[PDB]
Amino acid sequence: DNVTQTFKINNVRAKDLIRVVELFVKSSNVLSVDGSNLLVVSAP
Amino acid sequence: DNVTQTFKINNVRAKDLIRVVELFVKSSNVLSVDGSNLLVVSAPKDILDNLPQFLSTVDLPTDQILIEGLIFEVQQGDALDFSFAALSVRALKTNSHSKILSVPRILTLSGQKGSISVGQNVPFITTVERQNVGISMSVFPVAMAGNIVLDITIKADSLSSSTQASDVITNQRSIATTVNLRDGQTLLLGGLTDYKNTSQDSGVPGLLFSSRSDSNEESTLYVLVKATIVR
Amino acid sequence: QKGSISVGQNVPFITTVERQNVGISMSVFPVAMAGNIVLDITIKADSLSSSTQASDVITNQRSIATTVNLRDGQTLLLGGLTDYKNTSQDSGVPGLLFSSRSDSNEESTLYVLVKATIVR
Ligand SMILES: C[C@H](CCC(=O)NCCC[N+](C)(C)CCCS(=O)(=O)[O-])[C@H]1CC[C@H]2[C@@H]3[C@H](O)C[C@@H]4C[C@H](O)CC[C@]4(C)[C@H]3C[C@H](O)[C@]12C
Ligand SMILES: C[C@H](CCC(=O)NCCC[N+](C)(C)CCCS(=O)(=O)[O-])[C@H]1CC[C@H]2[C@@H]3[C@H](O)C[C@@H]4C[C@H](O)CC[C@]4(C)[C@H]3C[C@H](O)[C@]12C
Repeated sequence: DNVTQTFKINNVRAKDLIRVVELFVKSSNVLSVDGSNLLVVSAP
Repeated sequence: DNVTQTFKINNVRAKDLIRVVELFVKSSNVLSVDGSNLLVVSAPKDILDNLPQFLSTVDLPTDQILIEGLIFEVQQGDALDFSFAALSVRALKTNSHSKILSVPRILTLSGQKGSISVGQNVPFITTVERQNVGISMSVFPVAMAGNIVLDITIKADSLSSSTQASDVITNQRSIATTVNLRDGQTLLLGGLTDYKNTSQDSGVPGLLFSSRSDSNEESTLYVLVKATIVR
Repeated sequence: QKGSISVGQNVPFITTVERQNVGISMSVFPVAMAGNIVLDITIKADSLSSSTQASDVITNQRSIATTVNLRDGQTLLLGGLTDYKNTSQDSGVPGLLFSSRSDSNEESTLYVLVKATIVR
């Protein structure tokens, strides 16, 4: 394997897009750094 | 195998970057020495070779936001009691005006909660439970790209002299919402305008009492909010 | 490390009683970085009221609690509240002729500033 990247969320709070992104990566793997609206995801 | 290195965190507290760094190393392995903002991580060397470039995408300079609430209540008002007992003639012409402008302010880092409360702490029977009664504004802003998403509660309360109930009656005024603000914009987070035009008139369709009341209350409350990214 | 300063009065409050500081206090938890300081801060400025309108003692409160980011010798407006009340009243006649008139023009402003300095 899993790489870990950070994604900048621009329009919505990154915290609301955790469950949605938990599905995309499903097969804690998604976290939100609330300060700088970022999603750290670990997945293939 | 595991090497153990220390990494200096420069822009954010090293304690907030523990869960994030726990993922990068996942396959207690990350600890924070809070004094000198350091992260001690234990993981294979390979993993620990790429940690420098992850901490340059997660350890960024956070922005500070200046929320500036604005509460504004104008209350006009009039009246005209007018008896004509038949020859006593009572009258009255009470006017009244009121302008209250309360401007609360609070600076907070993005992604942190901040609150300002100025008023009185009053005990309320429930056994007693104390509770702030005055102007308060709790904020939780998150800056994005600039825009700010802001969860906000503005309460403007006061105590009443009414003894019509078990305990103390409070005069309440509250908004709680989440909005989206630009970097230096004012929004109408809400409001309430009110208008009462009461009118009364007892007459005769030997004494001849013949009163007449009137009233024309008008009130308007606005709650505005201006957020500004400090950087 | 956490540090706090509290100067005021310790007042008992019915809840059974529970004591509680009522005065100026400032609790801090700073972390210096590279210089910058991230500071979790609560400043409370309270006093006792003479009002007996309630079960127990009413306190006059003033508090900020936030987290901010300060440089090595900067002052920030950690917050504040300005207030303005312009009340005006006027009973008249549209044989006695009572004809009162009140007015008022309260204006108030509170500022809370904070200056952190790394000693080394
Ligand atoms: C008398 C003030 C003037 C405010 C002003 O001129 N500008 C805004 C910023 C205020 N500041 C916090 C910077 C100043 C505080 C003084 S301080 O001591 O902080 O320096 C406010 C209070 C009520 C306001 C109106 C109502 O809402 C209705 C309406 C809503 C729209 O949305 C914008 C248009 C409109 C017509 C408003 C215009 C104006 O806005 C008014 C007259
Ligand atoms: C009268 C004092 C003067 C303070 C001063 O001159 N400098 C700051 C440091 C104070 N010290 C702790 C070092 C001295 C204490 C005395 S000691 O006994 O500790 O030595 C303070 C109290 C209210 C202050 C203003 C308001 O906030 C609004 C505004 C905010 C901005 O942000 C900066 C600009 C401005 C216009 C402010 C200027 C100034 O700031 C004022 C007049």
